[PDB]
Amino acid sequence: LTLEIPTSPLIIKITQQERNILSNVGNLLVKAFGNYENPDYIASLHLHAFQLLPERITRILSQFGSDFSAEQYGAIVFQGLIEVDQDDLGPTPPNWQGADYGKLNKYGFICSLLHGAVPSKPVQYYAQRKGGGLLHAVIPDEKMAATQTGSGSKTDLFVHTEDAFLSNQADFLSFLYLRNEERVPSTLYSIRSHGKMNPVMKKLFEPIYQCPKDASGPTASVLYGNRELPFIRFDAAEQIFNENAGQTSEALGNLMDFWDEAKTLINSDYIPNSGDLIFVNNHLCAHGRSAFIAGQRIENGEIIKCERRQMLRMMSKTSLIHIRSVTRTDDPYFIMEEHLGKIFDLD
Ligand SMILES: [Cl-]
Ligand SMILES: [Re]
Repeated sequence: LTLEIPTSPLIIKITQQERNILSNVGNLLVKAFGNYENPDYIASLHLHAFQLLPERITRILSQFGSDFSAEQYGAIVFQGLIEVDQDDLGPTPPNWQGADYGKLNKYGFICSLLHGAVPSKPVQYYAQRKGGGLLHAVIPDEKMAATQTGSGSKTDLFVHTEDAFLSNQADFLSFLYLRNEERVPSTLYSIRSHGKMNPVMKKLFEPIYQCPKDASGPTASVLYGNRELPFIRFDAAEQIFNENAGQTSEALGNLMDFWDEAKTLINSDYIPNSGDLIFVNNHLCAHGRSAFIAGQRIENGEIIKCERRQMLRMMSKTSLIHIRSVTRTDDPYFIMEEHLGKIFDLD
C-alpha cells in the first residue's frame, strides 16, 4: 500500500443537534462549577469530557490523541462548533486585557472538554501573559499591529509550533474563532506533509538549533520523537528570519533548506467563520496567520469596515507528571519554565 501524504486538515461539519448539546452542557457546567478554572471541575475533567460531549466529537478527539501515523495531518477543523451571537458579544475590546471572561465562561468549558477528551489537561504558562488563565482571548491591539504576536495584524504571522523555546511546550491547542470578519485565512503546516524521511529533515534531529525565547543560549533539535515519523518544534520568524537568533552557519543553512521545502506545503485554504474551532497537535502541526488590517475587508475594490478579529486559545498537556519539575508547587497546571529547561527566577 502506497502512503497517502496529508496535505490538509480533517474537516468536521458540526450538526445543529451537536451544537445544541454543547450549548446546554456549557450552561449546565457554568451552573454546576461557576467557571472552567474550578479545581473540582479540572480534577474530574475527563469524566465530564466523555460524559458530556456529543459522542462523535469524543470518538474523533480520542482517535486523534494517540494518532502520530504517516496519514495524520495533526489538525482538525470543527466547522460551526458553536453559534456566536455577534450582538451579545458586542464590540471587540482594544486588547486582550479587556475581554469579558464572564461572557466567555461557557466557551472555556466547551474548549476544556475538547482537550479533556484527547485526553489532555489544560495548562497555563508564565511565559504567556504571566499565565493569564486557561483561556486566552487573542485580539488585534492597534499598539501591537506590526508585532509577531497574537496581538498583531498588519504583518504575516509565520508558521510556528506554540512555544518552540520551551521543553514543555503545549501538546494540544484549540483556536476558537468568535469573529473573523476580515476573512483572514488560517495557515497550517504539518511535518507529515513532507512524507517519507529525507536528507533535509534528517539534519533537524541534531540538537544544534537556537530556539529563541521572545521577552550563550541552549540549543535543541527541530525534529524529535520517532526517527521515521517525527515531532517538530519550529518557529520560522524566531529561528530563521531574526538577525539576533544567533544560529551557527551550519544550523542556519539546515533551517533554510528545511524552510524552502516546508513553505511549499503550507496550507492557507481555510478561512475560519464565526463558531469554527481548529484543534491542533502542537508536535505535528505549526500554525500561522496572514497579514490583515484589523476591522476591515476588501470586496469589489471597496473597503468594508467590520468588527475586529476575536479568537480564543487554550493549551493542554497530556501528562502532569512529566512537567512536575517546572510547575508551581500549589498548582501542577501552571508551568513556570522560561527557556529550554530553565525556570523563571522571580526575586
Ligand atoms: Cl497564536
Ligand atoms: Re501561535
